[PDB]
Amino acid sequence: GFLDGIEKAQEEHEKYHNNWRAMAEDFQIPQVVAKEIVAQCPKCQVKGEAMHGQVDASPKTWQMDCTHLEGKVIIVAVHVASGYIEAEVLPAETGKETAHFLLKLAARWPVKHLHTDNGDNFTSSAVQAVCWWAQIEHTFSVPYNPQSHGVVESMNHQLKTIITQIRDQAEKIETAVQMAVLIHNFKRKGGIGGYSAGERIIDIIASDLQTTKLQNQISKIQNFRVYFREGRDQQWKGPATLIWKGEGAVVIQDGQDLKVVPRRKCKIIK
Amino acid sequence: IIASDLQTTKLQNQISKIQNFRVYFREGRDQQWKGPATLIWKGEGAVVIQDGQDLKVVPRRKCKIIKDY
Amino acid sequence: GFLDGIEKAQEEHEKYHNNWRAMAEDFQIPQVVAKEIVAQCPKCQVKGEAMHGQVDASPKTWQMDCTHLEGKVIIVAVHVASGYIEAEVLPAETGKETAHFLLKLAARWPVKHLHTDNGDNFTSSAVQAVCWWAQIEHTFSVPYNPQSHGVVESMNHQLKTIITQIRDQAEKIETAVQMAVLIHNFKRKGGIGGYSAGERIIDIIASDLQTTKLQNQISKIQNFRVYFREGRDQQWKGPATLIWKGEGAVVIQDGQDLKVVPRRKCKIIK
Amino acid sequence: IWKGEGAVVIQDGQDLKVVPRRKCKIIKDYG
Amino acid sequence: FLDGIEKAQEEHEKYHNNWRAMAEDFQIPQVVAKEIVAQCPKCQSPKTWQMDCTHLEGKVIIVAVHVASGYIEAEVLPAETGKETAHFLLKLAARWPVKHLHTDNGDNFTSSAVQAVCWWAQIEHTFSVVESMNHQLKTIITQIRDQAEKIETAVQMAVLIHNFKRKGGIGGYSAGERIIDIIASDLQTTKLQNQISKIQNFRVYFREGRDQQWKGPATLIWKGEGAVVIQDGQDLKVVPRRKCKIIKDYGR
Amino acid sequence: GFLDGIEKAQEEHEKYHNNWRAMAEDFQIPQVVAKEIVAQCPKCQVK
DNA sequence: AACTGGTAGAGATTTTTCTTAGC
DNA sequence: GCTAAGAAAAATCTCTACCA
DNA sequence: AACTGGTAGAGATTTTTCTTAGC
DNA sequence: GCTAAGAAAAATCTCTACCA
Ligand SMILES: O=C(NCc1c(F)cc(F)cc1F)c1cn2c(c(O)c1=O)C(=O)N1[C@H]3CC[C@H](C3)O[C@@H]1C2
Ligand SMILES: O=C(NCc1c(F)cc(F)cc1F)c1cn2c(c(O)c1=O)C(=O)N1[C@H]3CC[C@H](C3)O[C@@H]1C2
Ligand SMILES: [Cl-]
Ligand SMILES: [Cl-]
Ligand SMILES: [Mg+2]
Ligand SMILES: [Mg+2]
Ligand SMILES: [Mg+2]
Ligand SMILES: [Mg+2]
Ligand SMILES: [Zn+2]
Ligand SMILES: [Zn+2]
Ligand SMILES: [Zn+2]
Ligand SMILES: [Zn+2]
Repeated sequence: GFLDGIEKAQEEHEKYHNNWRAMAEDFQIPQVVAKEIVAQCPKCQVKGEAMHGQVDASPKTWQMDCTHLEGKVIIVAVHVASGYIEAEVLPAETGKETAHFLLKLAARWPVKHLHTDNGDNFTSSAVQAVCWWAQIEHTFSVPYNPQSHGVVESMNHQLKTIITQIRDQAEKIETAVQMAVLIHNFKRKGGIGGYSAGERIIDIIASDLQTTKLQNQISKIQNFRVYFREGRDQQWKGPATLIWKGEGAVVIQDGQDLKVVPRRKCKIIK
Repeated sequence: IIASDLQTTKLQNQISKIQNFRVYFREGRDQQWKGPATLIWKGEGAVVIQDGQDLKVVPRRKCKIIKDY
Repeated sequence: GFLDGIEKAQEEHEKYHNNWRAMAEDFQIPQVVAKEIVAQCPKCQVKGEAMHGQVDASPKTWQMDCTHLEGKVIIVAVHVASGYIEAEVLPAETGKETAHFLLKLAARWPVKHLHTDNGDNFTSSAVQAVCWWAQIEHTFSVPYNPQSHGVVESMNHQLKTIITQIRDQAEKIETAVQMAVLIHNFKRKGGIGGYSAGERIIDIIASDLQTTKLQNQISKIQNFRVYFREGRDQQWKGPATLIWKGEGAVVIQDGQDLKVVPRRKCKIIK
Repeated sequence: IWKGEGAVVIQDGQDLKVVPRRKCKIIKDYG
Repeated sequence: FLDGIEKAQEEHEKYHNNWRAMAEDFQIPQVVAKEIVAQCPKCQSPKTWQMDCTHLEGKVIIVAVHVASGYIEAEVLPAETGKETAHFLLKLAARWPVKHLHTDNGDNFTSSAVQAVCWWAQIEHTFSVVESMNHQLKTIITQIRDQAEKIETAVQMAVLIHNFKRKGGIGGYSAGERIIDIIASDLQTTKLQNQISKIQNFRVYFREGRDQQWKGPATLIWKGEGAVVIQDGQDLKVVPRRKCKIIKDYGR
Repeated sequence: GFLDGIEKAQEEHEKYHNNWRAMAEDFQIPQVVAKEIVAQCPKCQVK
């Protein structure tokens, strides 16, 4: 048998910390036992699970960060769904200047969600009062994880490369910062629609407003309710709103949730 | 009387085998690996763990979740 | 036409530094002209070509580097084709101790090619005299490019993880270094043949010697020369040595070069 | 098939090909 | 196939050949030839090292020698305590597979530090070749002494000349080629033994020609693509695969 | 882990001589080790 | 004119092996 | 006795951090 | 119990467009 | 007049460094 091999393998891992293939080959135990012996050791288990996530890309989400260049402090804000950049040079990295930059940005463009890191200027009472008055949801990243806001750190890189390209056409650094913002927003194309960033933010916000008005006018004159049968149990749920009846399935709304149900499990009543 | 205890032990066995997981995470400025903690919520990208009566949010790229057989 | 658009596009790139899609869309020139306008600018051209190379993996090649741990200086050497590790703790990072480590290594295992970085201990007259006496070819990497010796830096990582696993079983750091070398060489399996590193270096060197002796005995009694026709011009080359005649092609040796020629372009003479 | 000084001839899936010496590993592979 | 097995058994009954030669001659697989050797009543170390210390020019030289090949590893010690001997033994066991250590009844070899190292690395220590190796190393050291400044350089240069530059023995091999061939042959033996045990955990019910009934449980030796070799009644025989049933066996 | 389950199932089969599906469901060990426990007993047989 | 990224582990997906019920 | 469904155990494939 | 990597450019490979010779 | 070979120009796909 191999039960004595299981005991000798546990003593061997306690001294030498083998991996599972070494024990499964030298003691001739099955591989599930060797994997369990390794999985019950706390001196091992030093490795993550090797995947990446995906940030939020809603049409009113902004991300914000600070960078340094030639002894100055730049503050960068990016519109995530389009790539649109605003930037400024601060005299100090306090919370007063960050609150004023956020107030001017919220006065110019519609902001509803803001994502930042845990720096001392972004976790401040002045930024808290500005977000309260202008009705913004402020969310913070997991600490010491800059991948949670990857768009604004990538735009830090793009801004610094443009600034080194056009540095000899200006005298100060604030002039070169604003020239780099103009070159990024309007003079570089390529991406989703072949647009620049200014054309893309115009298209995204205009499309948002147009599609809300269109489907308000559609949904205010609707009828033809649908009773449908779904779930693990074959029950029947009540009044659902038919949205679009298609070649193969229908789309219903139930309790402010969108669902796609085929034609065999639904009945339409006028 | 006995049959009710059979049903209670079966239901408690399924409840205990649903969500008994351990988590080894990596956190802080100097990112070291720390001891076992209890999994609470698992979304795509990050997890919420309870360690020493403290709730922490760790990404799924910096933690290992060990199940049971 | 678009020739005036070409002139306006050159002035526009001189001021703003557009990419090629912006100029090709705003001035309606073909894309080859816009790519040429960007390619003649020296303020641009800041990007590599996005590939990787492949290091040498001959059966007698070694790579060497130094690392630091708890205020000490470790020196690591790796056999590249198998993954076999030797390591030591040096009292100083000079050239005398590096020459003595290389002399002991060359006395134990056959070394013919050594690859290092450009540190001050590896570019030294003592290491030069040891490589001269023991007949080793010493090659150095491109400066500030650690990817040229990736095997020894990866083994620096593996050694430090094992040392933190077994640190509480020893008192000093030299003891823990030698215990980590034993655990890496003999207690971890998985890889090319399911081997450990010690089994793999034994298999590689034994296979090298066996295959030289076998093909010496084969080639000392050979005959059946082959005249073949190849090249852009249909000429005929002289005496070539037939090695293996196969179903579809033959393998010949010409001027100590191996070639594979099909049957239609070769004639065998006994 | 044949091991040279700078090249190695192998048969791979009924295809004879020539690889450089620094891109090969020759094992007997007990297993 | 079966003709090869019959000729292999008759030739082993005459001359008692080894299994590598029988497999290469009679063109049978290695597990069958190893079973033919293992069934014979008359037919039933690569990891042993020796250590010693010596003196030269007021220094202490410690020498370890692989016995079956004559392979030398040497060093210069600053003292003769048990901690330095334990460090030399730990470095040696970390570089080569050491299973059995043979020494004499010195003080530094009979120590708690050496005992702790042998406990951790699982070596069998035995107290009682190295005299001949000390004499040979001292002759090479005196032969090349004018090329080195210190004694440590001359010691390691003599170890290199002993291991790779001197040829002798039967075929004219050095000590490094001999130690590599010995350890590689032992590795081939252990891998084949793992395959043999994993195959021999099965069982075979076979049906002979001109019958409908299954015979007794014969042990499977080799399971090919079209044929099956079994051991039954102290006899090795080849059955086609369409008259066989292989089932798992639990007879521990 | 199920290693304490392996030890407890060995004590339980030494008393009552269980089968392998019973031990694999009661002690939550994999089926191969439960079949090996039944195989090593000289009085029982896996079936 | 002759230089160069790699190693090992965590999960996910595909494949092979083993027991048992049905005809 | 033969065949197929089901599940367990093993093998392969893609992706990540760290190495001054 | 409600969190998360991304951006843009350098080459390689596949596809579409345009001129011209042959039947 | 119709059709196909050949080459130029455009479109798509995979892979890399840097962002405290
Ligand atoms: O950055 C280092 N490693 C990290 C790393 C890697 F390993 C592999 C990668 F693909 C990428 C990486 F980022 C690293 C740096 N240096 C040296 C190293 O050996 C070394 O590994 C070294 O010895 N010198 C000497 C020679 C001149 C002076 C002293 O500076 C250099 C600095
Ligand atoms: O390492 C940084 N970037 C590089 C990088 C990246 F951008 C994206 C990646 F996927 C990987 C990367 F390696 C980086 C570090 N820190 C901050 C940054 O904003 C920042 O970008 C920051 O603000 N703080 C404050 C909050 C607490 C204190 C001050 O330390 C942190 C340090
Ligand atoms: Cl942070
Ligand atoms: Cl360097
Ligand atoms: Mg920041
Ligand atoms: Mg940042
Ligand atoms: Mg270095
Ligand atoms: Mg290095
Ligand atoms: Zn462990
Ligand atoms: Zn330019
Ligand atoms: Zn015999
Ligand atoms: Zn029993």
